[PDB]
Amino acid sequence: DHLFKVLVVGDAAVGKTSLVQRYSQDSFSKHYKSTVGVDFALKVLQWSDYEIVRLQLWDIAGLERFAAMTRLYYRDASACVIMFDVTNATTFSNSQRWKQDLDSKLTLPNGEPVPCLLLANKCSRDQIDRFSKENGFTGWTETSVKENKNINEAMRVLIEKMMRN
Amino acid sequence: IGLKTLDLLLTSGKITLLILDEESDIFMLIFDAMANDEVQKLGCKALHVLFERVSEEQLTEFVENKDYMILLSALTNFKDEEEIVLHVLHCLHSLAIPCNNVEVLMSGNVRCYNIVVEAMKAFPMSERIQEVSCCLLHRLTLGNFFNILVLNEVHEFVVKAVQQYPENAALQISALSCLALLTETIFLEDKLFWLEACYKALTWHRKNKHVQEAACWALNNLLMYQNSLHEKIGDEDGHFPAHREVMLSMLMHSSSKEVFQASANALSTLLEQNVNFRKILLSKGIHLNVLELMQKHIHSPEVAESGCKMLNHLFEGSNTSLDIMAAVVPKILTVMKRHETSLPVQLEALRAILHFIVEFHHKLNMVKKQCFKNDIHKLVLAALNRFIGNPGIQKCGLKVISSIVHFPDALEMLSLEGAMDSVLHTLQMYPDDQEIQCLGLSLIGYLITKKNVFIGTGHLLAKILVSSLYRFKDVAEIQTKGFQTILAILKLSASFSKL
Amino acid sequence: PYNRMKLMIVGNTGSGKTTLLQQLMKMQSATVGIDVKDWPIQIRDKRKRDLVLNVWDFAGREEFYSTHPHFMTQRALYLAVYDLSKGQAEVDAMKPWLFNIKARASSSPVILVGTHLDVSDEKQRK
Ligand SMILES: Nc1nc2c(ncn2[C@@H]2O[C@H](COP(=O)(O)OP(=O)(O)O)[C@@H](O)[C@H]2O)c(=O)[nH]1
Repeated sequence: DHLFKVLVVGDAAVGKTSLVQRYSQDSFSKHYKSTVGVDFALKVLQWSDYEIVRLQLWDIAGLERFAAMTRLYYRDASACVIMFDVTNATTFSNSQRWKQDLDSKLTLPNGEPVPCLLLANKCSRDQIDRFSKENGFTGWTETSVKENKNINEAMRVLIEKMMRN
Repeated sequence: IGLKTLDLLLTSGKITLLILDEESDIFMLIFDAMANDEVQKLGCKALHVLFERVSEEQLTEFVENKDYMILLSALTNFKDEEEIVLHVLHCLHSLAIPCNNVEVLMSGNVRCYNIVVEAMKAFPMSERIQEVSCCLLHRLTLGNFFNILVLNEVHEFVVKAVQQYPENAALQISALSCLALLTETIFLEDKLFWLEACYKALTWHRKNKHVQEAACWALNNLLMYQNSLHEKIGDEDGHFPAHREVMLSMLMHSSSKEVFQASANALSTLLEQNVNFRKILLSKGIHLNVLELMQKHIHSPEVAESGCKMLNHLFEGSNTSLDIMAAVVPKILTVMKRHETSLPVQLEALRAILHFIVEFHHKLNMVKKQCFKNDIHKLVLAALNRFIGNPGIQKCGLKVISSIVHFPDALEMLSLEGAMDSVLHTLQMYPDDQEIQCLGLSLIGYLITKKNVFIGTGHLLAKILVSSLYRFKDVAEIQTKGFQTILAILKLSASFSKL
Repeated sequence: PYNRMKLMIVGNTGSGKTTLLQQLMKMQSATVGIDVKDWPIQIRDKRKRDLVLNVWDFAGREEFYSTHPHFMTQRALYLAVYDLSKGQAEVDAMKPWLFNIKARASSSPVILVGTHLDVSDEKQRK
């Protein structure tokens, strides 16, 4: 039995709740709306026999991007994911801003930054390759929120990467 | 000019201690200074700055003299003067710190009328004056708060103050704490604005522990005394989404036990109010989460009690899986074991265990064996044996044992621990209660062994059985259980019939 | 260090013990039993540590004399207020007090403060 907390960050109106409802409540696409406040979801994964892991997904509201991101959101947080809409370079710049803020406001018992996943929602991989190699993130994966084509494999890879540490 | 120079000098700091260590009685100087109106305001009312350090008895003498002088001068000159009224009120705040002086300040309810008038007229749209007066309101709360009309007036004033200045932490803490205490007082329209203020307090002050604790305490106490608006909270439009805010506050400030207690009590009252919120918090993953929080906070009994109350009100009326059982029951067992003397913690843990305990068969057998290996029987027997009062824990313990007995391995450990003597003693001390008698009479036949009636000795058994059956002769269930128990006993030894 | 001491004021009735205590420290029909008070004396100089004299104003009427020696102890200072308007019999009247003071506290300061001198003559004083 183990507990982990994953913080989902990104821009606004980019389906931040879409990925977490597809991953936990098994709902894809649907109407896209704005997130009033921080919301929570529970995921249960049977990664190994007699070893059950629980995941708490926190999908932080991106409306307060200019606001000072409180360290209490990231306090005791174990893992993170960055999700950006692939139809705007402004979303890419926002994801850069979130990654920089996280690198400025995160700590670990070992001191190394928590694993990060660059998720391209609502699917130009060559353009993203430069930042994939430059930012030093754990991995990069594209997916579509409406189709849920690659969310499961990406999250499984992220959980395995976390359990490697 | 002397007062002005003294006031600007005392802003430097590290000199007020030197001034108080003088010999010319600067206190008496300021008292003798005051009908100038410009004076006293000129004095800068640094009496409050001095009242920061004045020693309580010296402060009480200061209280008689200052109440007289300040009340008269302040009322006139300051009814016309924001600074004078503010300074007099904050000096009264510094003066009212000792617990003995509150009755002095309420000798003729002059302080209450003064603060009410100041809130009404002195500061219609002023922040610092309202903050000081509201701090007075919070400080002036005790067992002597049965001032009905004054209570209504001050409640209206503080509520108006919250809706007119919700962006500062000076008001929200004191206002919401006094608001909770006074709503507990008076409740023996308003609710919409009250929860609006509470929701704004939770949302706009997420980083301040005290504001969140006070606001969720106010929400809890209001919902406790007002159950009609349980449907007025929710994610649907027209309802304040306070449940997520309470959870978020609890999680950000898990290091603080006070916010945990207040938030857990608040959402426990909310869950008891309406059952629709249950199975939604479970979907949010809070049960094992609050279990982890109690694991972090184990040195205190209040945090464990509040968490057990949350579990009791969260898992009521629902059925979980074996994984949830294996993840929940050991934590509650550890919490009960570490806290063996606290009556509320034991009662809440027993209630939670009772409400939660009752391919697939093998897994459940494994869960039962793990629970048995966690020394559940010893803990529950110790809890219900050491604490012979508070019959509720007795009912919970008998129910838990009744659920325990039909486990695969229950009989041997139950007999070794000596549960039978505990059951017999419980029946002896509670002759008149019905549920205890029914549960005990059903249980006795279940845990009876040949050792308990060895060599024909079983007189307390017969005495208790006959007494229980005779006292409740018309209750069909009690008689049925008693006669089944008697037949079970006779199946072992026939000599018992003689007894 | 502990700056605390008991001060005892004794004498016959009408001597002026209560009035003397009021004058020094700052409806006196009688002082029934013993009046216990605390005298906070912080000398104006900060060098002198603040004393708290435990004042025990004793009765003057003879009905209370039986229980007085139980509360007379060492580690205390004694006053001996004697009226001057009465004449010279006050000296005789204070002998029982001095006897009990000596019996209970052999080594303790004794101060004899003749009061009500505003009416007394110098021959009586001598
Ligand atoms: N002769 C005289 N007596 C005074 C004067 N002022 C006060 N007294 C009396 O002195 C008494 C105090 O003596 P005290 O030792 O307290 O007597 P006790 O109360 O009987 O033990 C008071 O009861 C006063 O009535 C004064 O100016 N002249």
